[PDB]
Amino acid sequence: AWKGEVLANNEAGQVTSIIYNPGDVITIVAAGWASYGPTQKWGPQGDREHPDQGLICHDAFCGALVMKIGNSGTIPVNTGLFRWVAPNNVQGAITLIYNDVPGTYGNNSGSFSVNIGKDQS
Amino acid sequence: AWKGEVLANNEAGQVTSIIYNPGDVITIVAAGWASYGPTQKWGPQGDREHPDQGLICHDAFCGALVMKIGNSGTIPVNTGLFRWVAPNNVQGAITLIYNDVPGTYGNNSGSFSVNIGKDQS
Amino acid sequence: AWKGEVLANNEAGQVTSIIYNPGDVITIVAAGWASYGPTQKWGPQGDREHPDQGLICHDAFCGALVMKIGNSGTIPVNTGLFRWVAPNNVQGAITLIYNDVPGTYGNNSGSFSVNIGKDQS
Amino acid sequence: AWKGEVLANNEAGQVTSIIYNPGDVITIVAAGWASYGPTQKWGPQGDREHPDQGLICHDAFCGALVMKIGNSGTIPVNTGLFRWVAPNNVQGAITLIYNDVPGTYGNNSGSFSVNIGKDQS
Ligand SMILES: [Ca+2]
Ligand SMILES: [Ca+2]
Ligand SMILES: [Ca+2]
Ligand SMILES: [Ca+2]
Repeated sequence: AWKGEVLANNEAGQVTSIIYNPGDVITIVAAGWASYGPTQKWGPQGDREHPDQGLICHDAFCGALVMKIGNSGTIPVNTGLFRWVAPNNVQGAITLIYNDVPGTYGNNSGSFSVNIGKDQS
Repeated sequence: AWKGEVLANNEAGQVTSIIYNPGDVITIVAAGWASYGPTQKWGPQGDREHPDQGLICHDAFCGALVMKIGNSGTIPVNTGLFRWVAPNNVQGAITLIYNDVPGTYGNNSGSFSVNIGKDQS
Repeated sequence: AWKGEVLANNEAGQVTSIIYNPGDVITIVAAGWASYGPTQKWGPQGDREHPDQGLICHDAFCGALVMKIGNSGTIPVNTGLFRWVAPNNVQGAITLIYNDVPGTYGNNSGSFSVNIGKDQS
Repeated sequence: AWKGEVLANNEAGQVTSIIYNPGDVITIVAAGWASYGPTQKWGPQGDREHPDQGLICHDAFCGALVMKIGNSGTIPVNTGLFRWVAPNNVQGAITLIYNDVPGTYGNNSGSFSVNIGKDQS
């Protein structure tokens, strides 16, 4: 299992120790408070009122937690995933990333604390 | 395992099928959007800017998800719990509840979708 | 989880730290060598050639590992149980017992090493 | 998870659907009766009285269940493995095999029924 922090201003994302392999079932729980610029902060589902202006993940709100598995496209994580299996052909290291517009991470603040484990399968 | 919705306006809380027994390890993931009255909605961590005016759980924000186990006091759940063990002497059915002030649930809206499972132990 | 030895000559059985609760899923693996009297020894499935002359469990061979859950009747364990759920209304402490005829345990020898854990549910 | 039979006369072994990956925790439970030639049958720990005359696994008795993971050497399974982690650098498909001397499998009989699952990690 892995536990760590994902900083909102880390555009490259936070690599974890988790390698997702075919057939794996995983659980993720994410908590905490972060911002994509404003003084306000949002949880790992992000800001439901803010328009998408070029987010790295168009399937989650700005300020949400997302991930990549190997070199997949971004996949929403939000508050977490319960006993989840990846789409076919998706495998490799899990990288966690705050959802913002590329080039605009410098004014971000806060972080999410995230646990990831593999479940029985 | 249990999956279901917890309505923000349900003051009695949502009983689940999960009975927490001594030694159990559990995982909860909660998602969604709810309000304790305002037109805005918040995720399962609630509204970090709103003062506590007599919440059923003083250890979580207004609008957060909390629980009771048997007839315990309220315990914060927020976005979820990862491979969690209860305090000594806490056991019984898990009831999930939206954190608001007693008597003020009528103007609440939305709900959280919640998964709960028992982990290996 | 519990790990321990079950002595072949222990007529009362070996109490474990595992309380089986409704809905629990458990796994048991048992290993080792024991005898109900002869110089030979047998593994946890017992002696497939020996007649049942009044065994505590008529659904397993003499010399097999069996169990009780609370005050249930005996249930075969043999080499183990994989992600197993008990019958309806069966619950309580797990006691492991070598299968022999009551009153005839004094000439028994050896033991089984046994792991028991609860699985995800 | 995988469930299947491992025939005692199958010299090449039984390939399973389980690919053991770095960091995986697995559980195996094996049951049943088989023989390496004699009319008698033994359980998955094999025959503790028979000399090793060139077995594929010198760390288990003749007639025991063993495995390979990818192209590893043989590893004893016996009655099973509880929440087990492989040695460093061992990975790949799990193949289950009856322990006998190469070239002598033709007079073998019976089989073991085996479950393998991945555990939480
Ligand atoms: Ca920004
Ligand atoms: Ca309200
Ligand atoms: Ca005896
Ligand atoms: Ca043979």
